[PDB]
Amino acid sequence: ASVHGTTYELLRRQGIDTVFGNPGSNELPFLKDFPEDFRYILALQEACVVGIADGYAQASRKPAFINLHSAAGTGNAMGALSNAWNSHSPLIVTAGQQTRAMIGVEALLTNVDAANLPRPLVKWSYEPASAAEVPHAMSRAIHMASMAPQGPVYLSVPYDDWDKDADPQSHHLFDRHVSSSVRLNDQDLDILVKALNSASNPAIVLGPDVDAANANADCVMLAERLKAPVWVAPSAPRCPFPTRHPCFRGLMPAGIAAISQLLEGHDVVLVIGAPVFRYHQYDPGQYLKPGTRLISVTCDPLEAFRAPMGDAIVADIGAMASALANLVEESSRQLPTAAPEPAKVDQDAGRLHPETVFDTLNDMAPENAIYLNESTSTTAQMWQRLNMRNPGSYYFCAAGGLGFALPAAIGVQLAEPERQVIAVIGDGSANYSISALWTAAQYNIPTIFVIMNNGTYGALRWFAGVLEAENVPGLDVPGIDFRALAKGYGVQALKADNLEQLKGSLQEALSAKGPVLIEVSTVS
Amino acid sequence: ASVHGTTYELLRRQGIDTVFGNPGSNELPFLKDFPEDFRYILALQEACVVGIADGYAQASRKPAFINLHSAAGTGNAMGALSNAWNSHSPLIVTAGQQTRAMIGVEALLTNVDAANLPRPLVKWSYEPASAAEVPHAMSRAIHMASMAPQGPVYLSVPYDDWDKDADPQSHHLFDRHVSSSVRLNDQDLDILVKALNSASNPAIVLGPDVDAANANADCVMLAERLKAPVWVAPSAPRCPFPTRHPCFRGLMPAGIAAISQLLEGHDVVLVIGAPVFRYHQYDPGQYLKPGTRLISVTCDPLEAFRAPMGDAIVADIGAMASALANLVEESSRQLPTAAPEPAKVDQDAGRLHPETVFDTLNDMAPENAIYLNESTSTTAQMWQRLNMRNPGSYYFCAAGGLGFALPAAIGVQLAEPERQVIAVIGDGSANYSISALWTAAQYNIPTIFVIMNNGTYGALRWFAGVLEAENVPGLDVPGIDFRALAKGYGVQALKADNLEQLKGSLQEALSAKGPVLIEVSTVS
Amino acid sequence: ASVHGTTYELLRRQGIDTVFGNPGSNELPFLKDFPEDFRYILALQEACVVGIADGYAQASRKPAFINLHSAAGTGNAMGALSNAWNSHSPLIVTAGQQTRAMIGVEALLTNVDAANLPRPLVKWSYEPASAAEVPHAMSRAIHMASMAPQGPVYLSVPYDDWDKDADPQSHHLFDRHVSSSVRLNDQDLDILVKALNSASNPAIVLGPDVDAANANADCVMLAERLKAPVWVAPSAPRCPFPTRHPCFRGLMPAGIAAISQLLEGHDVVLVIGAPVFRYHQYDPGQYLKPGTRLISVTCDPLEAFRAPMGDAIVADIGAMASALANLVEESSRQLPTAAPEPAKVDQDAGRLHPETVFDTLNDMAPENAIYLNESTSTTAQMWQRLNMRNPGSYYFCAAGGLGFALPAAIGVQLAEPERQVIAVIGDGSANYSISALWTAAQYNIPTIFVIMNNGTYGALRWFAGVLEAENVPGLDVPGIDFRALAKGYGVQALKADNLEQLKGSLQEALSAKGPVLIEVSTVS
Ligand SMILES: Cc1ncc(C[n+]2csc(CCOP(=O)(O)OP(=O)(O)O)c2C)c(N)n1
Ligand SMILES: Cc1ncc(C[n+]2csc(CCOP(=O)(O)OP(=O)(O)O)c2C)c(N)n1
Ligand SMILES: Cc1ncc(C[n+]2csc(CCOP(=O)(O)OP(=O)(O)O)c2C)c(N)n1
Ligand SMILES: [Ca+2]
Ligand SMILES: [Ca+2]
Ligand SMILES: [Ca+2]
Ligand SMILES: [Ca+2]
Ligand SMILES: [Ca+2]
Ligand SMILES: [Ca+2]
Ligand SMILES: [Ca+2]
Ligand SMILES: [Ca+2]
Ligand code: NA
Ligand code: NA
Ligand code: NA
Ligand code: NA
Ligand code: NA
Ligand code: NA
Repeated sequence: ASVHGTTYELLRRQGIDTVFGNPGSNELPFLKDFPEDFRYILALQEACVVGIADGYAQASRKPAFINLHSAAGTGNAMGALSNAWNSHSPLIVTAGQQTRAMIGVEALLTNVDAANLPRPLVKWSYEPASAAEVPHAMSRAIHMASMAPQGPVYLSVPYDDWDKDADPQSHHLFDRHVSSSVRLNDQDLDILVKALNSASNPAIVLGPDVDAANANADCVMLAERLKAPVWVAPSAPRCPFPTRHPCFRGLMPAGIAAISQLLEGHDVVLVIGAPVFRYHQYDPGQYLKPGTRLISVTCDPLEAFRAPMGDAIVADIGAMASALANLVEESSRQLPTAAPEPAKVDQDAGRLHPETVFDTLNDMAPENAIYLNESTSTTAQMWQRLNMRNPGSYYFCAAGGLGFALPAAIGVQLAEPERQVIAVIGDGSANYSISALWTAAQYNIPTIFVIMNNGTYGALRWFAGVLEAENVPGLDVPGIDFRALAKGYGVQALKADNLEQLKGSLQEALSAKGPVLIEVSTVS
Repeated sequence: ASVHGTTYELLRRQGIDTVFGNPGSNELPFLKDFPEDFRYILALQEACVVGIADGYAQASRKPAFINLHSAAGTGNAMGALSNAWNSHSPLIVTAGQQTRAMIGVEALLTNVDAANLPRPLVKWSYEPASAAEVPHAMSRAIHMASMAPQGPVYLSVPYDDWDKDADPQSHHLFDRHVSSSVRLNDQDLDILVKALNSASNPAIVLGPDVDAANANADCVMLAERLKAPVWVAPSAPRCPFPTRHPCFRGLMPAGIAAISQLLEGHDVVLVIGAPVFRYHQYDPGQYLKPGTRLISVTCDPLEAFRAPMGDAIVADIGAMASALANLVEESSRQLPTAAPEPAKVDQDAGRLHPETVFDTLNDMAPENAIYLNESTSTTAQMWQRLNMRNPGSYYFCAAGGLGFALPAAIGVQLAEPERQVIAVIGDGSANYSISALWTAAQYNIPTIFVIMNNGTYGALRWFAGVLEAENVPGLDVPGIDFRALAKGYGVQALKADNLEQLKGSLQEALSAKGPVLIEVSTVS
Repeated sequence: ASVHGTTYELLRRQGIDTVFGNPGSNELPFLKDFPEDFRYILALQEACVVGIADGYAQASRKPAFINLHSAAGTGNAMGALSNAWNSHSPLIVTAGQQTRAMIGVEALLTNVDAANLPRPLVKWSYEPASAAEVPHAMSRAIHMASMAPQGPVYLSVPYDDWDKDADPQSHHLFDRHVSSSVRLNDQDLDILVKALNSASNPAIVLGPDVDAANANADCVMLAERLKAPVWVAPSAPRCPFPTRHPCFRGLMPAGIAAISQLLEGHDVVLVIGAPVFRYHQYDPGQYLKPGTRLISVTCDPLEAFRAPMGDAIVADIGAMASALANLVEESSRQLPTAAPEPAKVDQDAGRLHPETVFDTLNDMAPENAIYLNESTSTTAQMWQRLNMRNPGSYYFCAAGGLGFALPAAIGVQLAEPERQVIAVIGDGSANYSISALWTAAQYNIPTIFVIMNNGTYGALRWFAGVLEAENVPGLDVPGIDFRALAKGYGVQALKADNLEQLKGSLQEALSAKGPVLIEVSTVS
C-alpha cells in the first residue's frame, strides 16, 4: 500500500469522512484519487476553512479534518486557531510541504521551521522525518486532537511522501482506541459529594466543556438535586444549560470583583467545564469573598494550574457530571425561582433596537434553533432574550477573535441539518470571514445570517467611552452593502429597516430552501 | 507582604521545604532572609543540582524545588532535564533573571527569550510580566509539575521582583489542592475487567510510573489474580515489581521484533505505567504477532498518542492499578513458576566480572537497599542478579543521559535516610557529574558509589562491534584515579582489585558513617 | 559516494580537520571510518567538549566542529553555548539522532523537537528532512557559523543517514566561499572620518570582536592618530588592545552612570566591536552626559538595534578598523600619557593576596603568554596587573557562565602551541568543568591552571554585602583538594601557600612538559 492509501484508511477507520480545505500544489498528491466515501468542503480563504471545520467539530462532538496550503494557508488560519484553542475544538490541521529534496534550498512554497508556525495555538505540531512515518504521525494527530482536553493539532507533510510505500505494520494504527473518559477515584469523589451535600447555599457555574460533553442534562439533574442556582461562566463560548430552567441565572459578568460579589453568601461554588475564570474587563477586587469556597472540575491541566483560587479536579466533564448528578442527595431546600421575563424595550417604527431583534428571533425561530453570536455590543441582551432549551444551541468566538461565527454557522448547519442555524453578526464582524458565504451557497447549507448593521464597531466605541478615550481612530465602518456582498457570493439577500420588515424577512428566511442573509438596520 | 514572603509562604503551604541550588547574583534577592524552616542543598554544578533534586523527587514521590543562575546555570542543567522529562519527575526549576530595567539592553546575566531556553524538555516555561504576578506564576509551576503526567517546569524571575509588594489576594493560592487522581469510568472499566477475566493467557508489562505511584503492591495482587507473567518495560528507569516474585520475568529487550516474539501466544497484554515502547536498538519486525492484543494504561497523553499499536487509557496509575487489582477475578490457572537463579560466572583471583560484583552486592547489601545504575554495558546482568523486594529500589537515567546516577544517588539517599543507597556507575559515566561527590561529603549523605572501572566506554565498543564499525575514535578513557577524585571532594575512598578486596571494601563501606567510593577493577 | 564521504569531504574542503566530541551510539555511524587526516579530541562531559572547542575557535579565529550525543549531550553543553553566543564563537555543533524509522515512537535516544532544544542560544538550528540533504545542511551550518556576526549553530542528524547515497550534485558545495568582509560605503565613511577628525576630545571603546578580527594593531594606529584614550568595553570577553600602550585606560566599569561619567567631556566616543553596553550591576543614571555623542561599529544587528543611545554601523570589524586607521588625520594633540604602574599590595609570609599572584604572573610569564580569567572577585586587579602586549592574550566567559575557562584554556593551548596558556580560576569556578583536566593530560596539552583557593564564592559574598543581604545560603565551598582532583585526571599538581612557594611552583610549571595545576592559598 501507498502512504496515501494507508492514511485514508486510517482516517476512515477513525471515523473521519470529511475534509475541509482550500487546496494548493503541495496538497495535490494528497487530494488526488480522493476517496469516493469522503467529501471535500471547499472554502475560499483559510480562516473560513478552519471556522467551518470548527463549527462542525463543536456541534458534531467529534474531530474535524482540515487541509491547508503550506505556510501561507496555515498563516491565514491562525486567528481561527486562536478561537479553536480556547473552545477545546478537536481539529486535525494538515498542511502540505514542498518535496523533501527542495526543502533545504527553500524553494517557493517551502514551509520553513513548519512545526513552530502554529505554536502556541496547538496541542502538538509536527513534520515527519520520513514518508513511512506519515500514517503514524497522522495517528498521533487524530488521538491528540481527541484526547481531553481536546484541541487543534498540526501536521505538515512533504508532498512526495504520499506516493511512497507505507510500512505494512501501520495496520496496527487503524483500530486503536484511546480513552480519557475518567473520573475522580471513589474515595475522593465521596469526599466531594459529602461537601456538596453539606453545603448550606451551593451555587453552580458551568462552562463550554459541559456542552461539548453533552453533560447538560446531568448538570440539570445536579442543580435540581442541590437546589442550586446555575450561572454560565464568563465570556461563554457555548450554552451549557436550558436558559429558562428555574435554576438558571444567566451569564456571569467577566470581572473579578463582580464575580466575587455575585457569589457572596454561597458557601460552596462548584465550577464544571470552565476556566476559573475567563475574565475580560479589568475589575480588580477579591477573587472570592470570605465564606465562599470554590471547587473546579476541568478537563484541562492548563485551566486547573492557573486558577487564582479554589481546589481543582482534572477529569472528563461527561464522566464527572454524570457521577455527581447520580450520587448527590436530594436537598429539601426550595428549588430556585425562575428569572422573570425580560422587559420589552420601547420600539418605534424606525431602526431596530437589538433587544427587539432578539425578542423577535425568540418568537419566530424553532425551539431547536441554534444561535451563533458575533454581535459584540449586544451579548448580554442576547443571553437574556433567547430561550435555548437544548444542548448545542449557542456559539461565540471562544478567544474573542472575530471572523468565527459566519463560517462556524455553516459548519454547525452542516453538522445539524435538522436544526435551523441563525447567526447574529455585527456589521463589523461580518467582514472578517465574508467569503465563507460562498460555501453556504455552493453546498446549499441553509444557514440564516442576521447582520446587525449600525455602521460602527459598537463594542469598541463603548469601551472608548468607559476609558474616556478621545480621538480614537478607526471605529466606524460606514458604506457596506451586505445585500450586495450576499449577491456576490450567491446567497439570497433581504433587508429589514423596521420591525414589520424584520418579521417579513424572518418569515421568508425560515421557509427558504437555501442560505439567506438579512441585513437589519439597528440603532447606533 | 513582599513577593519574597508570599512566595515562601506559598511554597511552605504546598509542602516544599528544601531548595536544591547553585547560587548567583540574580538569585541573591530570592535567597536572602532564607527561611529558617527551609534547607538549602548546594551542589557545585547545575547538572549535579538537578540530578540530586531529581533523585530526591523520585524517591520522595513529591515535587522538588530547584534554584539556578540565569541562562548559563539553566543551560548547564539541560541534560539533566532530558532525563527528568522521561522519568516524569516533578521538578520546579526556577532561575533568576536580570532586573527588569536592564533586560532590554541585554546586560550581562540577562536570560534572553528565557521561556524558550528549556523547551522542549519542560511541561511549562514562563517569565512573569510583573512582580505581583510572581506568586501566581509559582502556583502555576507547583501544580503543573505535580499534575499527571508529572514533569519538570521552569520559571524565570527578574531579581528586582522579590522586594516588591505582593497582591494581598495571593493568599487564595496558599491552600489550593489540585487532583489528577482519576480512573476510567465504571462502564468502561467493567469492560476492561471482563477482557482481563476472559483472557486465556494474559501478560502484564509494567513501567516506571507504577513505582512512581507506589502501585507496586497492587500490581503484585493483579498479577497473582490473573496468574500472569510480569515484565518490566524496556529501558527501565525504575523497578515496578519484586524481582524474585514467581510472576517476574525481568527486563524486556528494547527491540520491536524481540518484544513481539516475547509476547507471542499472549492473547491480552496489559501495559501499565510505561510508554509503548521505549525501544532502543533497531530491531525491525512486527509490533505484535497475530493473536496478541495490547491495552495500555498511561498517565501521559504523549505516551498514549504515539503507541504504534493497542488501545490506551489515560488515567492515574495508582488509581487504576488499585481498581484493577481489586476488581478482577481470581483465575484458577496455575501461578507462574519463579525464574531460576542466575548462573555463577567463573571468577579467578584477578579483575572482577560484573556478574561477580552484582552477586556480591546482592549477598551483602541490606534487603531494603536502593540501587542506581549507570554502568551501561552491564544492565541486563544487574537486573538478573539483584533481588529487589521493595518499591523505590532502582533508578536508571530515563533518557539514557549520563551524569544522572551519581547526583541522583545523593538525592535518593537524602530522601530515604534509613535505606542504604548503592550507585553502580561505570568509569566513563562517573565523570559527567563527578563534582556531585562534594555534596555527599558536605551534608554527610552516606551514599555508596561503586565505580566499575574497565578503562573504556564499554557499551559503545560493543555497539561499534555490532555495526562492524572500524576506526571509531574516543572510546577509551584510560588514566582516571577515582580514589583521588573522591579525596578531592572529601569522600572516603577504597579500592577493589579482586573479589576478596571487593568483599572487604563493601564490608567497610556498609559500616561507614559517611559516603564511600569504591573503585572496582572490572574486566575489559 | 555516501553521505558520510561527501560530508567529510565538504568539511575538509572548508578547512575543518578536528572534531571535538563526546561519543554516543547515534554518532557511531558518523565517527566510523574516521578520516586519517582528521583528529578527534575527546572530553569527558559536554560542557567540557564545547568549552575546549570554543577556546580553540576563538584563538584560531576559525570555526570549530563539535559532535555531541542526542538531547542529553546537547543539553549538557547548553551553558557552554550561552557563553559562545555572547563571544560570537563560530561553533558548528552537531548531534546524532535516532534512526528515522524510530523517531515517531520516541525510542530511547530520540532527540524530540530537536531544532528547538538549543534555542535561543544558536544562530540556526535544524534537522534535515532526508539523508541526501545532510551535506547541504552541513554547508548551511558551516557558513552560518562563519558569517558575521559569527556564532554557534546546531545540526541534528539521524544516524541512518550517513550510509545512504549522497546526491552527486553536492559537489557544488565543496568550494563555496561566503564573504561578510564589508565596510561602510565611501560617502558615509567619509562623513564618519570627518566627524572623527573634527572631534576636540575623542575617546575610543573596544570590545571582543576587535580581538576576534585581529583588528588590534589597526585600533592602535587609530588611537595614535586621534590621540585618543582607549577603554575596553565592560564585562570584557577578550583583550583588544596592548594594556601598557600609552592610550590604554583599562576596563570600563559595567554600570550606566559610571560609564556616562567616565565619558563626560568626550565629544565623540567611537565604540568598535562591542555591544553598547554589556552593563552588569544596576547603576541607574544618564546613558551619556550632555555633550557626548556615541558612534558604534558592530558586526551584529542584535547589538546595533538594542543600544539605548548613539548611531550604529553594522559591518565587519576588521574591514572597518583598517579603513578608519588608514583614513583619519594625524591629530596634533598630545598623545595620552600612560597609566601609572599599579601599587604593590603589602604581602606577608602567609596566604596570597590576588594582587600578589597577578604581579608574580606578570613578572614570570613569557611576554606572549595567554591568560584566561574565571576568578570572579579579582577581575579588576587582573586587568590592571597583567601586561598583555599581543592579540589573543585574554579570555573571560562572555555570558558570565562559569565552567568556561578550564576547558577553554585547553582549546586555546591546542590552537597556540607556542604561547604558554595560564588559566587563573577560582576554587568555586574550577568545579563546573573539572573533568576537562583529563583532556589536557590525555593529549599532553601543556596548559597551566592556577586555582585561586579562598574557600568561598567570593564575588557572591561581596554582592550579598552590597545588598545588605543576610542569611544567604550556599556561599561557601570548603573541603576541596585540587591537587587530588588533578591527580585524579592525571595532571601534575603543585601547591603554593605563600609567595616563595608561588614563585617555586610557577618556575616548575613554566618548565614542565605537560599540563600543571597549582593550588594557591589566597586571602578570604
Ligand atoms: C480578529 C479581531 N480583530 C479585532 C477585534 C476587536 N473587536 C472587538 S469587538 C469589535 C467590534 C465589532 O463590531 P460589530 O461586529 O459591528 O459589533 P458591535 O460591537 O457594533 O455590536 C472589534 C473590531 C477582535 N476581537 N478580533
Ligand atoms: C550525556 C551523555 N553523553 C554520552 C552518552 C553516550 N554513552 C552511552 S553509554 C556510554 C559509555 C559509558 O561508559 P561507562 O560508564 O564506563 O560504562 P560501560 O559502558 O563501560 O559499562 C556513553 C559515552 C550518553 N548516553 N549520555
Ligand atoms: C554556571 C554558573 N553558575 C553560577 C554562577 C554564579 N557565580 C558568579 S561568581 C560565582 C563565584 C565563583 O567563585 P570563585 O570561582 O571561587 O571566584 P571568587 O568569586 O571567589 O573570586 C558564582 C557561583 C555563574 N556565573 N555561572
Ligand atoms: Ca508561531
Ligand atoms: Ca416573546
Ligand atoms: Ca456594529
Ligand atoms: Ca530550547
Ligand atoms: Ca548469592
Ligand atoms: Ca567503562
Ligand atoms: Ca613587576
Ligand atoms: Ca573563591
Ligand atoms: Na476508585
Ligand atoms: Na417605556
Ligand atoms: Na463512573
Ligand atoms: Na565454568
Ligand atoms: Na562605496
Ligand atoms: Na603599606
